[PDB]
Amino acid sequence: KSKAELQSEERKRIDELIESGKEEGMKIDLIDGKGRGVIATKQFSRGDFVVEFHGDLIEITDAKKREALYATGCYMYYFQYLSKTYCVDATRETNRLGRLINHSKCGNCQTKLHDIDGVPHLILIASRDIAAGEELLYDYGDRSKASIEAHPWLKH
Amino acid sequence: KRHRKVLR
Ligand SMILES: Nc1ncnc2c1ncn2[C@@H]1O[C@H](CSCC[C@H](N)C(=O)O)[C@@H](O)[C@H]1O
Repeated sequence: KSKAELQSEERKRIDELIESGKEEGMKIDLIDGKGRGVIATKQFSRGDFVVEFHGDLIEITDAKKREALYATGCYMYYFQYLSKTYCVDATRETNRLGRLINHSKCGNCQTKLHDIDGVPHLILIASRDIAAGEELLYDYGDRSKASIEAHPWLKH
Repeated sequence: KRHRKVLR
């Protein structure tokens, strides 16, 4: 297969996983010092789709409004797309697992923007093989002095 | 009191 053919196939796998919302190979656990986390129940291989960070897709004005009212945990994921700020707001309690995944700067998932015909989705891709029983972790990416003073776990 | 997540 060519690079394009491999990319096409991966896109098709991802699109179909976004659509099904299929969230296999993961479960909730209580992890010391973190509250809930999500742990692998099967091995994931480097590059596998893991899960969508799924919630309410919103623009910046609404995201500010909502965060003024929340300030309730932190389940808001900001990103840039076509020169504008969006947010995936996962505050509302659902059975979706991406929202329960905890933070590490040296985790095992990497968030990627995935476009489907003009609608942006935030997806987690395994950045290395992930062992059964290990906690899923990605970088939340807030390095601000204000946040880290209050939440030193952001530093690690 | 709060932090966010930011795609990087
Ligand atoms: N590495 C870490 N250390 C301590 N707490 C963490 C953490 N990563 C995430 N968290 C916690 O998880 C929150 C983001 S929401 C992720 C799921 C959360 N643990 C829950 O039980 O609902 C953070 O605000 C913080 O409370």
